[PDB]
Amino acid sequence: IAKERKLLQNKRLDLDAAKTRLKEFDRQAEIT
Amino acid sequence: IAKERKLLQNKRLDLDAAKTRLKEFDRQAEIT
Repeated sequence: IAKERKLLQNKRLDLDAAKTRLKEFDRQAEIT
Repeated sequence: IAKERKLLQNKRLDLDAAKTRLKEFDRQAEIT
């Protein structure tokens, strides 16, 4: 549980930095 | 053309590293 939430807190900022820079959050959030 | 293929060669490895790590390739590939 700690590993999956630790990787969720890693991949949430990756999703946010991906979706902000216009011109794996989902699976990690699912297991968490 | 060089900018779009340079960003395609950046985002293809991002798609591959996203899809390999189980448990924006498309738009960049489209413009390229």
